[PDB]
Amino acid sequence: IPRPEYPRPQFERTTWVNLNGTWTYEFDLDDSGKKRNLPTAKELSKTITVPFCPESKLSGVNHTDFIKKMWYQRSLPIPADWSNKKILLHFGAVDYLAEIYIDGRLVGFHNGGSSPFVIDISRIAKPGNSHNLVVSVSDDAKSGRQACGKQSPEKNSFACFYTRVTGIWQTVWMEALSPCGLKSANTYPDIDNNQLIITPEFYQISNDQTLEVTIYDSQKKVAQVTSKCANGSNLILPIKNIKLWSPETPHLYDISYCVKDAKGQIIDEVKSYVGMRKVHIANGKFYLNNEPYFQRLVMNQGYYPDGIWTAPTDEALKNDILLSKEAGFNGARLHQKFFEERFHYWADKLGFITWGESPNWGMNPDDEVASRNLLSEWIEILERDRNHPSIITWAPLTVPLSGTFARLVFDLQKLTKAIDPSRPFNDLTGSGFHFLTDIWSISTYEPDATRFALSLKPDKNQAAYANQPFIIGEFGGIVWEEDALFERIEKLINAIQSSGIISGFCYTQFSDIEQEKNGIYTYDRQPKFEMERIRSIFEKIPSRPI
Ligand SMILES: [Mg+2]
Ligand SMILES: [Mg+2]
Ligand SMILES: [Mg+2]
Ligand SMILES: [Mg+2]
Ligand SMILES: [Mg+2]
Ligand SMILES: [Mg+2]
Ligand SMILES: [Mg+2]
Ligand SMILES: [Mg+2]
Ligand SMILES: [Mg+2]
Ligand SMILES: [Mg+2]
Ligand SMILES: [Mg+2]
Ligand SMILES: [Mg+2]
Ligand SMILES: [Mg+2]
Ligand SMILES: [Mg+2]
Ligand SMILES: [Mg+2]
Ligand SMILES: [Mg+2]
Ligand SMILES: [Mg+2]
Ligand SMILES: [Mg+2]
Ligand SMILES: [Mg+2]
Ligand SMILES: [Mg+2]
Ligand SMILES: [Mg+2]
Ligand SMILES: [Mg+2]
Ligand code: NA
Ligand code: NA
Ligand code: NA
Ligand code: NA
Ligand code: NA
Ligand code: NA
Ligand code: NA
Ligand code: NA
Ligand code: NA
Repeated sequence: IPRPEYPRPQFERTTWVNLNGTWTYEFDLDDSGKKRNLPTAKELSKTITVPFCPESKLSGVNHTDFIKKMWYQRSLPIPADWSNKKILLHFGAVDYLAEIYIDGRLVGFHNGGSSPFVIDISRIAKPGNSHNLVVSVSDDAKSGRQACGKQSPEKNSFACFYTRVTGIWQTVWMEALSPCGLKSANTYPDIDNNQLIITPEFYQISNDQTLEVTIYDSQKKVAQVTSKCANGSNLILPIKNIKLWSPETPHLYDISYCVKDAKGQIIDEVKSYVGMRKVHIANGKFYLNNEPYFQRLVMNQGYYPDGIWTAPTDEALKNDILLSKEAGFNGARLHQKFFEERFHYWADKLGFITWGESPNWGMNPDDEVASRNLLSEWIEILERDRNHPSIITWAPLTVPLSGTFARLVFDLQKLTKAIDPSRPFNDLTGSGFHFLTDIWSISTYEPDATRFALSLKPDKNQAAYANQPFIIGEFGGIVWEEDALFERIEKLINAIQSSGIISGFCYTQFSDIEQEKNGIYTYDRQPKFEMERIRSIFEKIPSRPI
């Protein structure tokens, strides 16, 4: 079974099934599948390896041309000892519109090709029996309604656009739990008050139901509290001598969640973790844990030669972060894609700061329906990723290459502040223009290093300018297939270093991708250059100044 690992490792139960592996599929050229009763089909015409999209080699299908409509199918065995449980069916992502059938009946649907969804099958699922699961998939970027990221709008890859991703591109899985279990737990690290706040949510709360929370440093229990179950009520976990999370020291505390019925019997157990860290802007600087922090970022566009949007293995996700740090970067912009959850896990574990962004390219910037679609995907991703210490900035919009766009800029700023005030917000990347931002990013690919140094200033005449930390969001981009190359990159880093007013940078980019040969690494993650040299250049500006 491919990608067998637990797909939600910051909220982990043991009672799950991985549904990756061999499914059946069909392309539906004339959109006739419903006429041909595909929802009651027990086997479709061909086979595919989920969770790899059909454009991928790892799917075994390798069909890169446009796929407008397709169908997936497999048998869904429900384990016998899931008796009388709540049973959830989870899809990480399906591009773009998914309609879910069980035993031929429509049980759910999801609009948004990059965001997770869940179907409560508690009422339909018959433990110790097998159902027929059929998934209908639509994908039509030409509509202008879809957030596509870097997926090519042309048949072939060209310029900065790459291979498409249709259908199921993340792990499909099921879990069973108490009807009265823990739906979620938001973690709020508060380093100024030496404590962790937890806000729980339960599916249902019975007679005298309690939740017990224990915090661990390794095996050492450092905090514990019990409470009577109430949605949205605060549990306070005091932590003396907090071990702070940073890229340089990625310390995590373990959490156990224990839900008990009126008899003190355990009905639900969940495992989690947290990184005790604080991020805020003040006085023109960016602060990690109440001290300045210099961001040494590389642009990561999250493409893999054999899996396209899908990492071939857990190891390939982890390895992108290790290769990023070996090049001297302390973090990445996660660009034009919602990354897989386990990527944020390895960023949490290995020590790596990230910007969470969106695949906003490929939407018609005059279509309010495109705006409507991105707002809901964005909410789903904030819900999915809000507990990750590695994410230290949200940046949901890159300018594309008519106030609908300006309206969406302000709506995402207000929505994101309301959902998550813990992280700085960057309203707009890829230009020098801002509407309302915590972060003053600019983009400069000026090849001449004298002209480059002079481009290194914010436009303070813009109404939005309010002494925000100044970040070079995009620079470099040097195309390659040596000493000459190293000089060029070193000249840019020294100009940034000499500036005295810059809070961080992001180098374009981590790896080559198809025709774009502007990575530090090849597309198959091989060094292009003497790594000792690369690292000594990109590491020159320290994480912690002076
Ligand atoms: Mg997995
Ligand atoms: Mg589970
Ligand atoms: Mg894939
Ligand atoms: Mg999926
Ligand atoms: Mg989806
Ligand atoms: Mg069915
Ligand atoms: Mg579109
Ligand atoms: Mg969308
Ligand atoms: Mg596509
Ligand atoms: Mg697939
Ligand atoms: Mg690969
Ligand atoms: Mg995995
Ligand atoms: Mg995406
Ligand atoms: Mg991350
Ligand atoms: Mg959209
Ligand atoms: Mg930032
Ligand atoms: Mg943005
Ligand atoms: Mg709009
Ligand atoms: Mg950008
Ligand atoms: Mg901009
Ligand atoms: Mg960049
Ligand atoms: Mg190299
Ligand atoms: Na996964
Ligand atoms: Na889900
Ligand atoms: Na979907
Ligand atoms: Na993309
Ligand atoms: Na982006
Ligand atoms: Na994001
Ligand atoms: Na974006
Ligand atoms: Na962005
Ligand atoms: Na915005």
